[PDB]
Amino acid sequence: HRTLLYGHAILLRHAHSRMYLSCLTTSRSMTDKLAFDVGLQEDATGEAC
Amino acid sequence: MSFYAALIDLLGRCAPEMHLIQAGKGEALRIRAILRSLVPLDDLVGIIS
Repeated sequence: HRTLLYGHAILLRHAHSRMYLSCLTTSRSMTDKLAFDVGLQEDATGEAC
Repeated sequence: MSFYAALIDLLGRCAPEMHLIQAGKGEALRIRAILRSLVPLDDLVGIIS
């Protein structure tokens, strides 16, 4: 166990789906042009998760 | 619209360099992606038109 402190990067894995929480590039919200949708991805590669 | 023209000029001067983009520097690619998200291409084309 590693104690969590501010200014640190963490990785979140969904319990049921075994996927990783990430920030998708798709933007379904038309209200805000800068908004980005958050979803699950099946790979730990990259910095999106 | 002089305000927005000056803002666009500042963003363009803040844009990364082609050699860094070709080398694939992660920070440079991220900065270019952020500027791409901030400013759409269609707006530039229309205001040029």
